[PDB]
Formats: sequence, C-alpha cells, structure tokens
Amino acid sequence: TTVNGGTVHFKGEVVNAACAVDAGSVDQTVQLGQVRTASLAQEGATSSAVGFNIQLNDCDTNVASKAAVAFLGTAIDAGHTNVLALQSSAAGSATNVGVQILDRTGAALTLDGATFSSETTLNNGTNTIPFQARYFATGAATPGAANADATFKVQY
Amino acid sequence: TTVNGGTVHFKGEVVNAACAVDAGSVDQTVQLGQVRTASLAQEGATSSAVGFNIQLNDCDTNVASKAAVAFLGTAIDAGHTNVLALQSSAAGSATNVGVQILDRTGAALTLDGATFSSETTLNNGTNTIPFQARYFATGAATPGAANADATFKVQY
Amino acid sequence: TTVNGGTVHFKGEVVNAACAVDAGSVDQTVQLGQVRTASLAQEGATSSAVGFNIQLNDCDTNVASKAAVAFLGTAIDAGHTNVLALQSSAAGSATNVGVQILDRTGAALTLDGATFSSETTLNNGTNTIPFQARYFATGAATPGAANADATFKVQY
Amino acid sequence: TTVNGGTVHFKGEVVNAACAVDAGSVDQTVQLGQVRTASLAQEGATSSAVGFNIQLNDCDTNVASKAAVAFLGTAIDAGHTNVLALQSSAAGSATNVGVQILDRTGAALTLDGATFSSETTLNNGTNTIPFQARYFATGAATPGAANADATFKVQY
Amino acid sequence: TTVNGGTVHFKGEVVNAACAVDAGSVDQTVQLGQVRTASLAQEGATSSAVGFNIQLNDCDTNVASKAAVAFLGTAIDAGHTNVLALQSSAAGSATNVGVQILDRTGAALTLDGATFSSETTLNNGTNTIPFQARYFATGAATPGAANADATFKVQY
Amino acid sequence: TTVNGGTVHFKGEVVNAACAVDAGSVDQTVQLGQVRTASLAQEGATSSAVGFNIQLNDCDTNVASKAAVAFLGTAIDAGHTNVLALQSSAAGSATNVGVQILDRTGAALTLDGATFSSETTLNNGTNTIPFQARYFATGAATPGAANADATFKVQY
Amino acid sequence: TTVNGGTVHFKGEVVNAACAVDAGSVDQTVQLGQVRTASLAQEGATSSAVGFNIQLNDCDTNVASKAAVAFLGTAIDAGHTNVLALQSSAAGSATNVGVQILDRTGAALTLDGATFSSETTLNNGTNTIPFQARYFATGAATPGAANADATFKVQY
Amino acid sequence: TTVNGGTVHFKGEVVNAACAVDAGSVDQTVQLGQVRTASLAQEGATSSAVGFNIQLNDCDTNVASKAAVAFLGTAIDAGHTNVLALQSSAAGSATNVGVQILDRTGAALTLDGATFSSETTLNNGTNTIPFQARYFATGAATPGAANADATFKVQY
Amino acid sequence: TTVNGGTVHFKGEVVNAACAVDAGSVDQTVQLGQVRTASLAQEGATSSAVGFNIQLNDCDTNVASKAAVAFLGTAIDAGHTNVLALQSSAAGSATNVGVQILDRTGAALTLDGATFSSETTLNNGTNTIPFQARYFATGAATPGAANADATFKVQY
Amino acid sequence: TTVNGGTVHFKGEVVNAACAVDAGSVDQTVQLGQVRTASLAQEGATSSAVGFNIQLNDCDTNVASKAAVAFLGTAIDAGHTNVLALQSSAAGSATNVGVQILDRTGAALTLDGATFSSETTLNNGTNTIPFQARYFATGAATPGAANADATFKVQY
Amino acid sequence: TTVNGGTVHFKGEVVNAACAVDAGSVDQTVQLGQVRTASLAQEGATSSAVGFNIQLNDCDTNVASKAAVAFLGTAIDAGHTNVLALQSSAAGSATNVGVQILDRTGAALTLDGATFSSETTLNNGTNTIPFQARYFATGAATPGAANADATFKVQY
Repeated sequence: TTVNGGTVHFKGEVVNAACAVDAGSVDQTVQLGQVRTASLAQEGATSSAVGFNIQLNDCDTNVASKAAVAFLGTAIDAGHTNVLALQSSAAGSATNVGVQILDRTGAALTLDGATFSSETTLNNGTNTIPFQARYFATGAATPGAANADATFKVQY
Repeated sequence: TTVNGGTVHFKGEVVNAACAVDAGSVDQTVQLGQVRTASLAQEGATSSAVGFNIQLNDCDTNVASKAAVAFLGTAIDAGHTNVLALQSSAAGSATNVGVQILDRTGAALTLDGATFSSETTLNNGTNTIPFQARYFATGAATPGAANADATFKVQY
Repeated sequence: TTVNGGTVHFKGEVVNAACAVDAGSVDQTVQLGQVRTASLAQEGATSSAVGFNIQLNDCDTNVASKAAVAFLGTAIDAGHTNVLALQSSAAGSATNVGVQILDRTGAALTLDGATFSSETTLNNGTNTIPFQARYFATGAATPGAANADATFKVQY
Repeated sequence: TTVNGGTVHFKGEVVNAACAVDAGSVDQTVQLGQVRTASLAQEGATSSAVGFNIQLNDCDTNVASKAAVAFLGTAIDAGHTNVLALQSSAAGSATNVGVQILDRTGAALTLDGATFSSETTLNNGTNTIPFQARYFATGAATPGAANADATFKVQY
Repeated sequence: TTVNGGTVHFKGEVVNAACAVDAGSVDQTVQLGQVRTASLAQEGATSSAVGFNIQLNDCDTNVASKAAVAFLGTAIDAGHTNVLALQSSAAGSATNVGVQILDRTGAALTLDGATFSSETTLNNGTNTIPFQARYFATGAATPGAANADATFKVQY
Repeated sequence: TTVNGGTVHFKGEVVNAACAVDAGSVDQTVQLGQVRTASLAQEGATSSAVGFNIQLNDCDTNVASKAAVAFLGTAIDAGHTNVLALQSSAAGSATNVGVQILDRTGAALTLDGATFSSETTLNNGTNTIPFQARYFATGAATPGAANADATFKVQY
Repeated sequence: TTVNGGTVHFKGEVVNAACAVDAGSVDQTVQLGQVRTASLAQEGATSSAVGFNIQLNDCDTNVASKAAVAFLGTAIDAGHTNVLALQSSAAGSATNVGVQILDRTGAALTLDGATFSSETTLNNGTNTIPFQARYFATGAATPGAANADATFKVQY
Repeated sequence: TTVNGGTVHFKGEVVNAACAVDAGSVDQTVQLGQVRTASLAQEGATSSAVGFNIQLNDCDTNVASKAAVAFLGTAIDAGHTNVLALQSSAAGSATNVGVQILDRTGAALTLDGATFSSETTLNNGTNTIPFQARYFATGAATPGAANADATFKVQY
Repeated sequence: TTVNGGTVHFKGEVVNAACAVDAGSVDQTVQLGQVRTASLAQEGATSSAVGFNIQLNDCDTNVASKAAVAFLGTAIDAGHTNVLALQSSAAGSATNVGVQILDRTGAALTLDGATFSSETTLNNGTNTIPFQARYFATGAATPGAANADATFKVQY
Repeated sequence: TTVNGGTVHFKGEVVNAACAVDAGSVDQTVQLGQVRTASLAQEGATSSAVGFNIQLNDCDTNVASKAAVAFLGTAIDAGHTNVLALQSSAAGSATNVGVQILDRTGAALTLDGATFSSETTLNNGTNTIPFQARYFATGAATPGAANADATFKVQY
Repeated sequence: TTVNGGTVHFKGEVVNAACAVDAGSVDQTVQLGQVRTASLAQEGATSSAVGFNIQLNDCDTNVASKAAVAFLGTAIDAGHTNVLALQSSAAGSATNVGVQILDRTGAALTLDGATFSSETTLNNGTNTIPFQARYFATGAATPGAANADATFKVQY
C-alpha cells in the first residue's frame, strides 16, 4: 500500500579551494532588531550593533592558510560605498538609511565583490569569521520596515 | 584565488518611539512541552503553565515611561476571544483545544491587535515584559501536534 | 564584448488607500500538507488546520485605522458558501471536499468579494492579518490532489 | 498500451563569452508589491524599494574577469531616460508614474541597450549582480495596475 | 447594461488508460539557460544539465502499475538519433549542436515515438517522471539562439 | 540602409461601461489536461475540475458596482443546456461528452448569451471572476481529442 | 497504402543587411484589451498602455551596430500624423479615436515609412526593440470594435 | 424581419485509411522569418532552421500502426531534388536559393510524391510528425521575397 | 513617371436592420479536416465535429435585441432535410454522405432559408453566433473529396 | 495513354519603372461587410472603415525612391469627386450612397487617374501602401447590394 | 473604501492511508553546503554528510504500524543506480559527480520509485524518518554549482 508524497530539493556547491563553506552559515539569517530614528536620524549615525558569523569546515592551510571576503549588493550612493541599501516590497521600507557591516577589523566593507577583507588566519579544519551588523544612516530616517541582502564572495 | 559563497539576509525594523525591541525576543521561540488530555479535556481546563519573555533596549521614558501590548492571531471562537488557535499542517494537530497567554497581571489577552495589556513601567535602557503560556481547552481534546503563532503589537 | 541576456518582468500595483500590501504576502503560497479521508469523510468534518499570513507596510491610520477583507473564488455549493473549491487539472483532484479559511475570529468567510472580515486594528507602519487554512468536507471524499486559489479583496 | 501526451518546449541560448546566464534569473519575475499615491504623487518621488537578482554560472575570468549590463525598454520621456514605462492592457494601468531600477551602485540606469552598468567583478564559477526595483513618479499618479518589462543586455 | 467581452478557448484530451496527464506538465516550458561554445564545441560535449518534470494524477495501478515514454521530434542525424534539433526562425539559431534529454536512468532517449523509456513504477493517484535536459554538441557550435520542441508519447 | 520587415496587427475594443476587460484574460487559454473514460463514462459524471480566471481593470463602481456574465457557445442537447460541446477537426474529437463551466457559485451556466451569472461585487480598479472548468459527460465517452470554445458576454 | 493530405505554405524573406527578423515577431499579434470612452473621450486622451516587442536574431554589428524603424499605415488626419486608424469591417468599429505606438523613447512615431525611430544599439546575435501600444483619441469616441494594422519598416 | 447575409464555404476530405488528418495542420502556415545572404550565399549553405508540425486524430493502429509522407512541389534542379523552389509574383522573389524540409530523421525529402518518409510510429488516437524548415541555397542568393508551397502526401 | 497597375474590386452590402454583419465572417472559410469511412459509413453516423463562428458589429438591441438564422443550400434528400450536399467538380467528391451544421442549441438546421434558428440574445455592439460543423452520413460512404456551400440568411 | 485536359490562361504585365506590382495585390478583393442605413443615411456620413493593402516587390529606389497613386473609376457627382459609385446588376444595388477610399494620409482620393497620392517612401525590395475603405453617403440610402470597382494607377 | 489585493494559492493532497505527511517536510529544502574536489574527485568518494528529515502527523498504526519510502529522480548511470544527478541551468553545474541519500539504515537508496526503504516503526500520531545527504562522486569532479531534486514516494 504505497502512496505519493512530494518533491525534495537539495542544494549546495562544488568549489576547488582551501576551505569549504557551511553555506547555511552564509545563507544564515539575522534579526538585527527594531531600531529608532530617535538615534538614527543623522548623516553618519551608527545605531548600536549586532553580531554575524561565518563557518568554514575541513580546511587545508597548505592550499591557503589565509582568507578574506569581498561583498557586493545594492549600495545607496557613490559617497556611501560601504553602505547596503534595503530590499523589501515597495512603499514599505525606510529611507535616508542603509546598513553597515563591520569586518573583524571593525571595517566598513565595500559592496563591489572585489574589496577583499582582512586576511583571516586559517587553522586546519574549522574556522569562524564574525562580522558585526548595524545601521549607518544617511540623514533623518523614515520609520520603515528594514530588510536587506548581500552576496558573500570569498578570497583564499 | 577567490571563490563564490552565497547570499546573506539581514532583517529588522525602524520605528520612531520610546523603546526599541530586540526583535529576536519577539521572534523568540518557545517549546511549551508535551501535554496530556488526561487533564486538558474540559471546557475550561488550564494545563500547567510556562513562561515567556520580551526584551526592550535603550529606552527613553520621556517619550513614554510606560508601555503595553495587544496581540492578534487566529483565535478559535467568538466566545473564546482570549484563546489562540493552532497552525500546523492539516490533519495533524489537535482539536477542542487552543492556547492561552497570560499578562504580567495573569490576564487572558484578546487576539485583536487592539486589546492593549497593562501599562508596564519603563526604566531608562532595558526592560522585560514576561508572559506565561499555557493551553486553555475547549472540551475533550484530540491527541495532536501543537503549534501556534501570534503577532506582537505594542503600546507606548 | 557585449552579449544578449533575456527579458525581465516586474509587477505590482498603485492603489490610493490607507495601507499598502506586500503583494508577495497575498501571492504567498501555502503547502497545507497531505490529508486523509480517514478523518475527512463527513458532511462537516474539519481536518486539522494550518496558518496563513498577510503583510501590510507603511500604513497611515488616519486614512483608515481599521481594515478587513472579503474573498471570492469558486465555491462549491449554495449551501456551502464559505467553502472554496479546488482547481487542478481535470480527472486528477479530489471530490466531496473543499477548503475553508478562518478569519482572526475563527470565521468561515464567504467567497463573494463583499463579505468583509472583522475590522482589524491598524497601527502606523506594518501589520499582519493571519488566517488559518483547513479542509471542510462535503461528504465522503475522494483521494485526490488538492490545489486551490482565492482572490484577496480588502476593506479599509 | 501506449497513449498520446502532448508537446514539450525547451528554450535557451548559445553565446560565446566569459560567463553564462541562468536565463531563469533574467526571466525571473518580481512582485514589487502594492503601492500608494499617498507617497508616490510627485515629480521625483521614490517609493520604498525592493531587491532584484541576477545569476551567472561557470564563468572564466580570463575571457573577462569583469562584467556590466545595459538595459532597454519603453521609457516614458526624454527627460526621464532612466525610467521604465508600464505595459499592461489598455485603460487599466496607472499614469504619471514609471519604474526605476538601481544598479549595485544605486544608479538610475538608462533604457537604451548601450548604457552599460558598473564593471562587476567576476570570480570563477558563479556570481550575482543584484539590482533594486522601485517606482519613480512623474507627477501625481493614477491608481492603476502596475506591470512592466525590460530587456537584459550584458557587457563582459 | 450588458457588454461584449471576447472568446474563450479550453483544451484537453480524453484517453482511456491507467493514469491521466496534467497536460500542462507536458506543455510545461523550460528555460535551460544561456550556454557557451567555450565548453560546447566538441563532437560529444555535454553542457551542464537542467531538470524537467512530468505530472500524472488519479492513476489506477490495476490497469497499469507501470509506465514509460517514447519521444519523437526533429533529430539531427542518423548517427545522433537521441539528439533533438532546434526550431527557431531561420538564420537565427545555432548549428553543430542539438539537445539531449535524459531519462530517470540517465538515458539518451531516441526521437522516434517508439523508443519507450524505463518502466516507471506507478502508485495510486499521482506520480512524477523527471527528465534532465542538456545540450549534446555535434562539433564546434555556432553562437545562436536555442529553441526546441519534442512530442510526448507515453506507454502504460 | 533601410530594409523591409512585415505587418503588425493590433486588436482590442472600445466599450462604454463600468469596468474594462483585459481581453487577454478572456482570450486566455486553458489546458484542462488529459482525462479518462475510466471515470467520465456516465450520464452525469463530473471529472475532477480545473480553474479559470477573468481580469477587469480600472473600474468605476458608480457606473456599476456589480457585474455578471452570460455565455453562449455550441451546447450539445436541449436537456444539457449548461454543457459546452467540442470544436476540433472532424472525425478526431470525442463524443458522449461535453464541457461544464462553474460560476463563483459553483453554478452550471447556460450557453445562451443571456443567462447572466451571479452579481459579482466590484471594487474600484481591478477585479477577478474565477470560473472552474471540467467535463460533464453524456454517457459512455469516446477516447477523443478535447477542444472547445465559448463566447464571453458580460453584465454590469 | 498511401493517401492524400493537402497543401503546405511556407513564408519568409531574404534580405541582405545587418540583423535578421523573426518575422513572427513582426507578424506578432497583440490584444490591447477592452477600453472605455469613460476616459478616452477627449482630443488628446491617452488610455493606459500595453507593451509590444520585436525580435532580431544572429546579427552582425559590423554591417550595422545600430538600427531603427519607420512605420506606415493608414493614419487619420494630417494634424494627427503619429496616430494609426482602425481597419475592421464597415459600420462596426469606433470613431473619433485611433491608435498610438510609443518608441523605446516613448515617442509618437509617424506613419510614413520614413520616420525612422531612435538608433537602437545592436549586440551580436539577438536583440529586442519593445514598443508600447495605446489609444490616442480624437474627441468623444464611439463604442466600437477596435482593430488595426501597421507596416514594419526598419533602418540599419 | 429577416435579412440577407452571404455565403459559407466548408471544406474537407473523406479518405478510408488508418489515421485522419486535421487538414488545418497540413494547410497550416509558417512564417520562417527574414533571412540574409550574409550566410545564405553558397552552393550548400543551410540557414538556421525552424520547426513545422503535423496533426493526426482518432487513428487505429490495426489498419496501420505506422505512417510516412512523400512530398511533391516545384523543385529547382535535377541535382537538387530535395529542394523546394519559391512561388511568388514574378520579378519579386529571390534566386539562387530554395527551401529544404527535414524529416524527423533530419532528412532532405524529395519533391516527387513517392519518396515516403521514415515509418512514423502511430499510437491510438492522436499523433504529431514534426518537420523542420530551412533554406538550402544554390549559390550567391538574391535579396528577394521568399514564399513557397508543397503538397502533403502520406503513407500508412 | 506614372505607370499602370490594375483593377480593384470592393464588395459589401447595405441593409437596414438591427445588427450589421462582418461579411467576412459569413464568407469565412472552414477546413473541417480529413475524415474516414471507418466511422462515417452508416445511415446516421456523425463524425467528430468542428466549430464555426459568426460576427456581428455595432448592433442596436432596440431595433432587435434578438436574432436567428435560416440556411438554404442543396440538401440531399427529403428525408434528410437538415443535411447539406457537397459541391465539387464532378466524378471527384464522395457519396452516401453529406454535411450537418449544429446551432448553438446543437440543432440540425434545415436548408430552406426559412427555418430560423434559436433567438440569439444581442447585446449592444458586437456578438458571435457559433455553429459546429460535422458530417452526417447517409450510408456507407465513398472515399471522396469533400467540399460544400450554404447560404446565410438571418432573422432579427 | 494520353488524354485531353483544357486551357490555361496566364496574365501579367511588363512595365519599365522603379518597383514591380504583385498584381494580385491590386486585383486583391475586399469584403467590406454588411452595412446599415441606420448610420449611413446622411449627406456626409462615414460608416466605420476597413483596411486595404498594396504589394510591391524587388524595387530599386534609385530609379525612384518614392511613389504614389491616382485612381479613376465611376464617381457619382461633380461635388463628390472623391466618392466611388457602385457597379452591380441593375435594379439591385443601393442609391444615395457611394464608396470612399482613404490614403495613408487619411485622404479622400479623387477618381480621375491623375490625382496622385502622397509620395510613399520606398525601401529596396518590398513595400506596402495600405488604404482604408468605407462608405461615404450622399443622403438617405437605399438598402441595396454594394459592389464596386476602381482602377489602380501609380506614380513613381 | 475597499481595494484590490491579489491572488492566493493553497496546496496539499488528500490520500487515504495510515499516516499523513506534512508536505512541507517533503517540500523541505536543504543547503548541503559548499564542497571541494580536493576530496570529492574519485570514483567512489563520499564527502562528509548532512542530515535530512521527514514529518508525519496524526497516524493510525492499525491501518499500518509500519512505513518506508522509495525515491525516483534523474540518476546518472546504470552502474550508479543509487546516485542522484543534478538539475541546474545548463553549462553551470558540476560533472563527474552526483548526490547520495542515506536511509536510517545508512543505505544508498535507488531512484526508481519502487525501491522501498526499511520498514520504519510508526507510533500513534507523529513520527520522523531522517535521511542523510551527501555527494557520491563518479570520478574527478568539476567545480560547479550543485542543485538537485528527487521525488518522495512512500510505503505504508
């Protein structure tokens, strides 16, 4: 007495390099929280800040004992190259505001897909490259939904 | 020697009001536990009860030294307005049963998104508004999976 | 060295009213699950039930601090006005069965496009109006594929 | 005991260049959402904004380690060269409004099929070039259906 | 106050056999993607490969607990009987290239309308017979549009 | 250096009434699927059923806040006035079978061009009037091609 | 045992120039929709607007990296040179109305067969030149059938 | 109050054999497209190629489970027996060029009315025998209109 | 430098009544298809059946909100008054066979020019009165060419 | 064993000028349709209007890059020089009515054989000069058959 | 003041058997991760491995106290019957590699839709059948995107 179920959908990658990503760690999701224009209403204001993490597994330091990352993603302005713009349904989200990411070095990384981060040190096996998320305003902000996306390119 | 990773997805909000939510505290998840119809099989039975928590951070009492919450969510019946109904895949979950939430005041709150809770007192900075979860039956219950959802609206 | 790609297709609406829909939330898709005639074979049986959600964004309560919804869609019978009939390729799907939706009030809503739901309370900004999906049989059911569709009209 | 079925229709391209498009990513569809003239009724208003994505696969950086895109599509006006006009059945859609796309650089791209975007950096293999969609009004807008189309030309 | 609309056109089949096709699943359309001669320029090269699906519904295993498929369609050569040739407007599409389909068994099926596939196992109700599409070159290929068609005959 | 192309052919209507049809929605085409006489071989059998949709755009409720539809088209018999007969090349299609359409009310509508449907409720702007297609046999059916046509008259 | 069938009729062109047309794309047909005099009853009114597309294939930019189009077709008036008049059986169609086409530039093109459009940019291979169709009234319009035709001349 | 209309003209055939043709499928018309001498200017050049289809309906495999086709039509030369010549008004069409048809086997079929094609396999009911149209030059071609005709004889 | 062309020949009618015919719709031509004596060899056999259409335009319901049609044409026999006989060159066509037309009511209409059809309902403007063509044998048929003609008289 | 057939009759022209006519396009026949005195009963009434086409082939723009047409034919009155009178068997056709032709410019052309039309632009090869036919009454019209003829003179 | 929203689309099944699937658990998606050819470049190599889960709900052991699963899906080779092949856009994904699934028994299951798994033990209510995903190479692998699909058939 057999029956039908449905469909399964596996994902992943195959990439020939030093480390290997737990792509859930990249596809990891964050809830930065609920934020106010009471503080984040200035051309330069940084709200308080929240952590982010990366996971690598089973890594050979001989191919590359080091690593870094570049990001891309829709930035706001040519004078705010390290800021990420938001992506939610139209007429909903906020304005005069973006998102900033901080390296291990506390560094505002550019969204170009070239601006590689600091050369992380890699052990054998497993590592972690934590970044710290926050908002970096671009003037008096709108009370709006906040939702974003950025692509995770890596250097070894 | 660069490589691809994948996608990142940040979340949050921007809301101009007194306090600011750690939206993980709202998106906080509970495992109430495994429960029996041995006790929860009556039009009025309350199973034993479990705690729930809220987190606010960096709050100015001058905008609002107080706060409260209304909830909404699929209730069961018009005579059981303070009960929450369950949301799991069909043919699986239980019946003749719902969920109750209790305020700081031990109060059965309504699921309408208007029925604001007790006016919490707010300090400067950080606060906590714990609620207590439990089941509130609506007759002899089914042995079924229990899974729910409710939206978290706030007053300041 | 340029090349061809292909076509892009954007969608949306422009509607002058209080709130604004994340039309992905309406075009949101559900997988209620796999269900049995072991329970859903009666003129009145309700299978266990699953949740559904709505999203509004950047809403002014002054235009309308409230809101509701009517639905339409192919119902089955004039004596089952709150039931939705199924829409899959012919000779495949089930029979003597439909679908029910439940309001926040646990209410069997009619498929007419007029039967507005309960007057939701609207904050400023962003809200959620969860409904709960389930099957509502119309006698002993066929083992058949289950697939449906309903249109999402709104009141403010 | 054989029977008839029907017709199948495969699609694709063959193009000799650096990367190769997942033409579903171009033929990718967006639901920007439902939008209001409450905000989008000005010669310059930008509604809140939503994300868009591109996919390339199995790319050799030696042919071209870089890439960009030009778009074409029916724009509205010669003074609004970066705006896209809407394409739905006549007498239905809105007016005094169009659509804007934003580069990774937050750039209003022209609809000519020549105005190549920023030179994306390409790794080996797989990349992503996210754009951000929104409306850019051209005065007080009509409440109308919103539906669009734009062609996706690429530079390597 | 009545008005004119226009014409409707329904389609389908009536076939007396074990299963019944969701002829949208056959008339299902694929966008394999954009492909390069950088890899697909050899008498035998297989580009990377994409999936395809079939849908049957409400099937009796007693008439036939099994099933298979033959295809026909314009192949290229008598020495490439399992390859499908392309069908787009003249002077546009590519050359020295075709299309291959793969069975559940990873099998290059012939385009004759007789070469029945592997005997799929059929449950009661609903099934799926996924195939995998790709290109199978016949020498150094032209950069050209790629567009195809194949007829879907079935065995029970 | 100019050249010849060919001919273009636009279509449409101009009708002075409440709503306006996206006549593609009427000229919309359906593939109901492949169907069996295993179930559809009775004077009254209804095969499983598939959905159909209508689109109106930019509608004023003041001219008419309501609407309905009558259909015409070659029916089979005077005792089967709500059934549609099939229209394919002769000696090909099936027999002892027709097609049924179901209103929003699940109603077998007559093919006369007068039998107006239920009075749909019309909002401002855009609406949808989904119908559900299926076969309604007239005895033991032939295995034959199934192809139909019906005209779409409207009431406001 | 042979039999008769009938006649086949192929079509096309042979033209020595840069690109080559998919003459189905020119002979492409549109259903603009059903339209009202409620809006289109003014000497200058533009109904909402619908898209149109062109297809070129296997194009050499060295012969001509650019291209444009002129149209001809029965216009209405010498003061409405960019308007197309309608062509349906007599006493049927509407009056005090025509049709407008819009370039990629949103430009009212003349029906002369000389007024070449904007110089499109041509890649190698395949391109698309979308136009946008709509009605451009010439006073209070008749409720009448709408049907048109225009010839597609090209510049390289 | 009766009136005159006009004349109707039905067509068809009556032929006693295995299958039965949808003679619209034979009388089916193709628009191969617009083609260039840039590629089609050689004694042997094949332009890129487009598909063609056939339709049979309600076929008994017992009379003949197989089928094929011969063609006739004005060919060009005794050394180009598989080429079709063009038929348009004099002084208009092209020269040093013809048309080729390809079988399911990718076979240049002769225009004699005897050269039967590959023995297609016939199911019960309905089948399809797709051919692929293209040009096969006979030297440097004229830029001329392209228009053709060929008769469709069948084997069972 | 003028030249000669040739002759033009316009046609039509002028008739004072409710609706007005698109006399192309009457002079519309059908290709019913190729048919077999395998089924159509009985005193009463009806081959499978194909559709036919009528077009009226710009109609006033006040002169006549209704309409119908009578036909005439060479019938076969006084006992087969609803059958149409065939008209092709002598010694060619078939025998023991005719043609049947079916009303919207599925009605065998008489060829007399008096037997008015069902009273169609007429809207304002444009309507359609589809009929369905098929063969109605008069015994074992000849394999012969099939070609017919019938005159289209109308009632308002 | 030879037999007799009959007579063949070819036609055409030989004219030394820029373009060459597909004299079927001139000898092309139109069925304007059935028309009413309900609208066409005024000294100036124009019924709704239908299209007409011309075909030229293999044209050299160097002899003449331009072209136009004059018409002649039996007009009605010296005050209605642009109207064409009707030519059917006597006592049959209508009266107080004629026919009008419209240029590409929407121009009432004179029937003299001198009044050359607008200077069409000619490409190389093939062109089209569409005109639009309609009736232009000369008072209250008779219900009568409508049939006409006009000669097609050309300028280069 | 009502407005339009959009469309909803529910899904599911109705199947008469012991347990009932949370078809989200089948339609559950996995991100296995990013993988290297540094280890997965051998005819037999198994990369490290990741978990997968199933969900059943409200199950009666009396109909069936046991259960198992067969899978189907495009495998690679007849000598690698337990391997799943990948399905992403062409020219993108990897090669000389597939995917393996492991039963509760650590068993390489076949993709046939018949090879039922181990007989799971079923309690009353709710169960879980975890599988473990990994790659099983077929030689030295390509660095390519990895994406798959497999159908979930069940035994009770």
